[PDB]
Amino acid sequence: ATTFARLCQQVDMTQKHLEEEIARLSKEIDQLEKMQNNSKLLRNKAVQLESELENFSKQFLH
Amino acid sequence: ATTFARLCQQVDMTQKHLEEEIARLSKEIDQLEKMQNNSKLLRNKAVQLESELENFSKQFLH
Repeated sequence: ATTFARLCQQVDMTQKHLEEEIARLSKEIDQLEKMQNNSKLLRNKAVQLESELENFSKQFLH
Repeated sequence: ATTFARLCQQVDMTQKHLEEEIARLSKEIDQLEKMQNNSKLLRNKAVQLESELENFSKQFLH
């Protein structure tokens, strides 16, 4: 009924919402770090493969 | 017709494929860096908002 209780509830709901937001965003951030690391892996593989191609070429086409 | 020409073509197709792979992955990596930076922004906002909530609370509920 009181301003105090009204505020206690508002603050509690807001706290819960922020905590969930922060928890979800942290998880999502982790997932995105992983997708980025994976893409670098694939990209690095492709660059290695490309330098192997050039070694092959310098030997058999030049 | 010759082994040489057959290999020239294979190497050329493979080079093109690797270049596109590397180009696409770089773009995707950039996009993922951006999504991650954005998530940190939102997450930081939420943490700031949370410490503002606690200041509000320490003043009006304690």
